[PDB]
Amino acid sequence: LYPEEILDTHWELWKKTHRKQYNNKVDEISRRLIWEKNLKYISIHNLEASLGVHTYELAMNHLGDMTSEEVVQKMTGLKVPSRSNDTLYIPEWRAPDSVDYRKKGYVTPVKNQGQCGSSWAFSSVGALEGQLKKKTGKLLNLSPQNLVDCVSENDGCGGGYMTNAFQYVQKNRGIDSEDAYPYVGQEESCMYNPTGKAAKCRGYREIPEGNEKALKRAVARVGPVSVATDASLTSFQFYSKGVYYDESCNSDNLNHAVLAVGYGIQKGNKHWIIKNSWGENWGNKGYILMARNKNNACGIANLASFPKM
Amino acid sequence: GSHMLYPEEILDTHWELWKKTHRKQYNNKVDEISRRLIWEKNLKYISIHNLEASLGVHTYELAMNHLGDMTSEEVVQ
Ligand SMILES: [Cl-]
Ligand code: NA
Repeated sequence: LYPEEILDTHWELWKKTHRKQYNNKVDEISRRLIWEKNLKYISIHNLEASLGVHTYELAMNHLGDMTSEEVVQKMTGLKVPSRSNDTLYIPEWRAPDSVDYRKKGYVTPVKNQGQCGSSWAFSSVGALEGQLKKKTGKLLNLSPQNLVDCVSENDGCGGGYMTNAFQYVQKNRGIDSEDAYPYVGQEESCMYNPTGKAAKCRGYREIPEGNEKALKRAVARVGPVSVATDASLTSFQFYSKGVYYDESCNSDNLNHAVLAVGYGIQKGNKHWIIKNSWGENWGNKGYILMARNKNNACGIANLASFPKM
Repeated sequence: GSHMLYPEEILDTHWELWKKTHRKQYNNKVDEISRRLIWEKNLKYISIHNLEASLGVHTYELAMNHLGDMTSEEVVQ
């Protein structure tokens, strides 16, 4: 396995566009070969898609020189946790056929968590941003760094979960804006006082586990909902467009937190509209459509919650 | 049968300034006076809401904005 010289100019361009640097020629070569293997995978997968094997396309992106395991290790951050009546979401049973809170002005720009296991914080923040819009009419970027640094029941860039974050915000009576408390991609000391109160209220509700119909109802009724997924597959790492569905996605291997901002159907494939935090160069300008009502694909309804306070 | 509540003289300048910033025009004096009273009621609402927030009742504050001279009902009247 040597690199393919025909790609030399494309490798140089790829490095420049994604601000990639390497410590030494040996690392650069190893990273180039990972990239060429990912490219070949993307090519074959898209051929299979052109033949109806898959409902979605892949594309190269800024993660191209990484393995799938490396992506999970460095840029996810969901740690799985306790389910009681006082945090249980109880719907009030006709939801619309499709919802897209992006178009209603409830969804801020796509963010980039970088190499910090903080997707739990970005997921929490997105849900909080939706509820703030619902209650005030104003859309503002809120602060994931506030959560990474200050949710002591979570582990900062080493991971966490969303309900701990919501509980922190409830105890703290709010969260800072991103402007007041900006993201740095590494854990620092909390800007503020140790967390007071013993929690008067939980501050969040949870979707019954695995229930996609309850999740749809909650998205329609409440707003964007924090969710978890298995993001360990290469097919996820290079998702580009279409409706994502991969039978190797393991609903018992949740490892990444994202945000359901809607649901619908595209070309006859039902989906969830999912906001990621890998920047806009991933997926479809930062989004992935994930299969809906295909037996809880990727565990999308296994760890779903939203803030309520 | 002759009144209700009245515009507060102390906000006259703020009202003039609010109209300019949000590019507000009114068909006539009655229209303007009516909208000023909605705006004053909304200010009171915001103040009391924010008082509540300072007491931990809410996790968010409100602010006067360009929709300030409209009722709640007029979100999509
Ligand atoms: Cl806004
Ligand atoms: Na910080």
